[PDB]
Amino acid sequence: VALEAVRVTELAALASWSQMGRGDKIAADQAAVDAMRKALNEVDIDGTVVIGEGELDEAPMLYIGEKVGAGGCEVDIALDPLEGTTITSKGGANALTVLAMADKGGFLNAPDVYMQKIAVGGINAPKGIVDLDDSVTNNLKRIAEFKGVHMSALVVCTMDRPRHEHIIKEARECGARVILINDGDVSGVIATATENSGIDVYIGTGGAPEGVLAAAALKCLGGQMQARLIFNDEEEIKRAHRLGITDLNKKYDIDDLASGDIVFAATGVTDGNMLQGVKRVNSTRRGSYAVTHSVVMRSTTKTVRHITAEHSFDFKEGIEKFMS
Amino acid sequence: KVALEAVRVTELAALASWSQMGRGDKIAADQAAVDAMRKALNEVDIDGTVVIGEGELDEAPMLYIGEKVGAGGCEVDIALDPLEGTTITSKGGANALTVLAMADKGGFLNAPDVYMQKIAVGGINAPKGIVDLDDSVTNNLKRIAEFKGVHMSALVVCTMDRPRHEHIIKEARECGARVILINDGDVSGVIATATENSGIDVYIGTGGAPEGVLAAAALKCLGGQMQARLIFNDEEEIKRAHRLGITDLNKKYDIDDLASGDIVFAATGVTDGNMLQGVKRVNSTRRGSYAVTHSVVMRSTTKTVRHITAEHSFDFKEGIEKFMS
Amino acid sequence: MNRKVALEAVRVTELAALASWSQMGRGDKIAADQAAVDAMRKALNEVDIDGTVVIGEGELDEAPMLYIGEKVGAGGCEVDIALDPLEGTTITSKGGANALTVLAMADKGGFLNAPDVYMQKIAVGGINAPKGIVDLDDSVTNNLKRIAEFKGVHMSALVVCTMDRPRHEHIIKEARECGARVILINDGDVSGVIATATENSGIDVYIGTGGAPEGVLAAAALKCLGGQMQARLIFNDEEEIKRAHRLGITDLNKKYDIDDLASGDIVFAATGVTDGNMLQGVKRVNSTRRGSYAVTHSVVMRSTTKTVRHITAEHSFDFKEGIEKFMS
Amino acid sequence: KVALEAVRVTELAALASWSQMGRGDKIAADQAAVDAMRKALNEVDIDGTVVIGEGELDEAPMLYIGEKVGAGGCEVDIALDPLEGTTITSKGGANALTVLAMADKGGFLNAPDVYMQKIAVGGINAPKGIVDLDDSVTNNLKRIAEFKGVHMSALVVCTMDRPRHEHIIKEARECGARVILINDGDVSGVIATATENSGIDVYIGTGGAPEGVLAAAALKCLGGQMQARLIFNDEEEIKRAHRLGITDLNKKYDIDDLASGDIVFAATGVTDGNMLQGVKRVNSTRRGSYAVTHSVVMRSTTKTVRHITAEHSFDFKEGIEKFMS
Ligand SMILES: O=P(O)(O)OC[C@H]1O[C@](O)(CO)[C@@H](O)[C@@H]1O
Ligand SMILES: [Mn+2]
Ligand SMILES: [Mn+2]
Ligand SMILES: [Mn+2]
Ligand SMILES: [Mn+2]
Ligand SMILES: [Mn+2]
Ligand SMILES: [Mn+2]
Repeated sequence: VALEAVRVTELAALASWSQMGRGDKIAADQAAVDAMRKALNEVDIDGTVVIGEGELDEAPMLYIGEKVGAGGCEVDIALDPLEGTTITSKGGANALTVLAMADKGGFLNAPDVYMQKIAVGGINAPKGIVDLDDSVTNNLKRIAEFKGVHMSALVVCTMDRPRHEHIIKEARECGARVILINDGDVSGVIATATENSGIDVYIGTGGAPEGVLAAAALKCLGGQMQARLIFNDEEEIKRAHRLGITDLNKKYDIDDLASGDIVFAATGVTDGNMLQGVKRVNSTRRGSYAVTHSVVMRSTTKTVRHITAEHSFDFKEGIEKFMS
Repeated sequence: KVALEAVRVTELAALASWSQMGRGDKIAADQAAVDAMRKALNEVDIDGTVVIGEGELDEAPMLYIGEKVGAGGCEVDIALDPLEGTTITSKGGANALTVLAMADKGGFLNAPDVYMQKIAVGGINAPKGIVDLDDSVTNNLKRIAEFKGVHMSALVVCTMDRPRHEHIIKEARECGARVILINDGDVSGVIATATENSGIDVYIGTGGAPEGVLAAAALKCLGGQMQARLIFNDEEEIKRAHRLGITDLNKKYDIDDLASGDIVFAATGVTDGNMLQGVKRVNSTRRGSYAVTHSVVMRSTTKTVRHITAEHSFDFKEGIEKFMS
Repeated sequence: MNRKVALEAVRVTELAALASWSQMGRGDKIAADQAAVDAMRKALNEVDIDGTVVIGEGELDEAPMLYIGEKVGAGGCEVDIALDPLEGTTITSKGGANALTVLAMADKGGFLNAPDVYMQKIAVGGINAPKGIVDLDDSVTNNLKRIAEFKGVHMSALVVCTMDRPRHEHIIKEARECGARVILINDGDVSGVIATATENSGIDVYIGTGGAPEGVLAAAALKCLGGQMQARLIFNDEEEIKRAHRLGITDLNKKYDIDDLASGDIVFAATGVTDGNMLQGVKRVNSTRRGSYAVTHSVVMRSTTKTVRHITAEHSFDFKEGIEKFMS
Repeated sequence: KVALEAVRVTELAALASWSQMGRGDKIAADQAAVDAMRKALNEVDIDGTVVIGEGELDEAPMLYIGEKVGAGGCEVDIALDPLEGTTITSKGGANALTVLAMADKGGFLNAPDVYMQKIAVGGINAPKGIVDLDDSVTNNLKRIAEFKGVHMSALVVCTMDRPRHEHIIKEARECGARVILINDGDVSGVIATATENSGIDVYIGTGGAPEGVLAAAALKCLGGQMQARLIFNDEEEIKRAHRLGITDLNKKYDIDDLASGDIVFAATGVTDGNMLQGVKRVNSTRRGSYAVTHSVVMRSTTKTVRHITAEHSFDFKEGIEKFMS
């Protein structure tokens, strides 16, 4: 039941794209959530949303604990109908629609709080190539020697945020190159394991669900990632305690975020550093269509599929027919 | 419900066929693909009857006409070829494919395994009637060139390199058209007419009827026109055809008459062709060694077409024959 | 002019792009521009042209330059050469999108001689777009429905691109109120404008105000790809109108057609430094068949022959040394 | 240095050949390629001497051995094939190329047009002596399989489908290697060993000597090893080797012996093949209709490889024969 996930993320990405460049992040997310639930309920799984649009009193669709699917195997479901709602409204880089499946319990069940992350790709990388509590340069050195390149050849990716100034500055003292994304650290983490992405390491603090989703994909591509939750509120801490978290400062390896039999699928909404975005295409051959660029992958078989889909459409009509 | 899941079958049949590439052994090629395909197809959630396959249950033990396949689901008719181009693959020539098509019951033309005249052109907007087998090559190419908005000498016509086609090749060439020949693979050659950047505008030729119905099914999804006529040389062949309900022995079949209803079509390239790229061995830093497959899966109802590049893990320090069933 | 003058120009943009890339993500916009200028000036002096620079980089402290009037090659035809060693020094310094290295050539006089002022830009691609489809004096909504009708699509399918700058809030609001989609780039309106005529850029229209040398450079490409563009220089102060008058410009508010920006026999070459909406950026590749290399992606195109070439280059390098051994 | 402008010479040669693709007229294919490549070669700022071409003067009027070509520049030796695969192009088959290589004087084995034994493998790191014409096929492959880090059953060996290779095929298959056959074009077939994702690891075969030198000029830029040996069957064949200086008739040439020094290599694809995509007609509305060519150009000294996809405006309402002289 892996391949079907890609039509879910495909339809959600087409819905997001009808709202790209509209300046309305509410309407982009709403379009995506609508398309994702409609499509997800025609998938033969008994899915339980463990990461999604929020918890029930905030999100009427795709909330934590909602059961989804038409019936089938029992699966834990980690969604983000639109990763990059603000990116999409702006037309910026790195927006995605994401869907990951695991056996029940396979995903870290953590609140939607911030998370420190470090990640690197490679098939043959020892767990321990990256350590959150080590220095950037000692992390970069271990990585530069595993890859066989001078440290200054490494390209490090992080988000353009003040909280990242010390990472940016420390990696830059010993020669490494550090490129900045405005948003999209699901894409930024997975790029470390994506051919020709041009990114070797991702370092930074972003949302916790977004980190689990990326860890799911890195679990299928090969690579390492360590993560720590960060709490600001005291209801965040009570939220965590309720979920069974006793150690607020626990480090998580990539296996602690996503273990066992993982299916991951994603579709580009905009051009980013991992997937290409949805495009309008004309042709005399088949008329006009929207192209989507997707990836579905599986941790057991290590198989990765790259899917380019042609979806017929007549753009003489309003674009908002790509909403469901 | 089960469309994308069809690619995994043609992928496994193609890796199986590929391990037999250039081995000189057309039988081992065909057997590896049939085994991979039947193993993979029984593990798809359909209730499938094979209507086009490896043979009748007499001649072929596996994937025979009438065989039930699938793990359980909705009733579908199955049109398959585990390995289109067994000889191609044994030699590593162009255009070998593994093919799998599925329709509603009765969607596929039920014809005996006789020869079949084919003429195919691609284009979503091509009018039915743009090609006719009773009309001449020149007048067919004439209308096609007009429809495509090109001088007729820009048209590229594909046919097989066969003595039986010798007059096709000269007639098309008198009036300026370019005519290229493939050594085998008229499933790929017909489908190439509606494949982007194939470089092939028209297919004209005679070959197997199963191969004709499979190519018609892909063209019904990609948009295009095709006309076919069954060819009878024998009296058993004509008895054969009466019992399948055929009465007009030189009927001309349209695309709609070859494949109709809710068609899904899947193919994976075995060797490089004019429609799909073949299986290749790849090394990388990031994931080590894998085989890459290139596949296409498409659906007539939605007109959605998917191009799938798959990375299947493997260590080639072992033999290559560890991609079989 | 001749046939030597085309495909060799990509060698220039490729060496500048490699030098810029060794400075990608270092946070030093000065060092990046310096590497690009030095590499480009060294490679450009291996190109059989008696070139005169008519368009330089940006500022004299922002890096050195190939200055307006400098003479390069010195062994060939009387060529005006417009060039940007690193378009996107800030972009490159932080690894953002749309950074390019650009070289354009013309017959003497073929480029618009303007000062380095801002310029209003309106661009669309399509080789059948009739001059007149975009007019700066028309409203945004009225250019967009003129473009939607010529593209045979509903207005809400168009993608308008512009820079995330306050001076563009009005173009953004006015284009979104009648249904159009407006995407934003942080920088890079050479890439942004040329995008309108790059297959699968996803960009239908560019509308925005930016540097005038950038506009001419974009125009030289659009002239080669088929497209329309109209431009108007913009002047804030008198000490900067004087610059215009010194250069022969009398009508401060002239609208410039794409012919006026770039005319006659045009050659355009560009190489991507970072990934953008026109060109992929430089990447490190590992392989066993040829070891390690850096891959560049470039385009070179001619206005007289309409010929466009997309060039993927493999340059070997040992990534066991510093990355700083790509500078020149 | 004019090195990259080589590309447009092979591009024009290729557009002219393509206009004869699938016409069953190989002379007309060859002629169109010969004027197209001679006319545009004369715009290149070189002073070139054809050391390898489409004939001697008393056999070939144009691009004959020794002819002075160019418009003035650095003295250079010129190794041409205006169309590699004249019969291929005539029938639309795989692997037709146009080829142009430059070198400092004396850089190319000034070889007479005779048959040439060949064995070639790709890879920047292969030691000279990885392949040797006198070793057995099973011993060469074991060595290559070792160097490429795979089981010999994973290797893909290429060779022409010619009886003279009955025994190459059989011996290589007998210890498990995979052998794929091409109908023609052993320039593309040899270079393919070093082309990324070609699918071919080793070429072993006997074909024309000039085609061997052109290939080795490309392997010299991509990284590889190649042995060649001239073969003679006529006393007239041996006289041509004697006229051209050659004393040792059974010499084994190394790659450096076929091509040495500052080498530029340019090729454009005519038809799809195992090294380059062929010319295609394209219709967009953004730029109208065009022909797309696919070329590669490399230099021995810098090791830089450039892949070049070119768009050539053309009106296909007009006959296709404007892409000529
Ligand atoms: O000040 P910014 O935003 O870095 O823009 C610099 C650009 O302006 C110019 O100086 C003139 O447009 C350009 O050459 C340069 O690329
Ligand atoms: Mn989201
Ligand atoms: Mn979030
Ligand atoms: Mn078969
Ligand atoms: Mn058959
Ligand atoms: Mn600049
Ligand atoms: Mn020849």
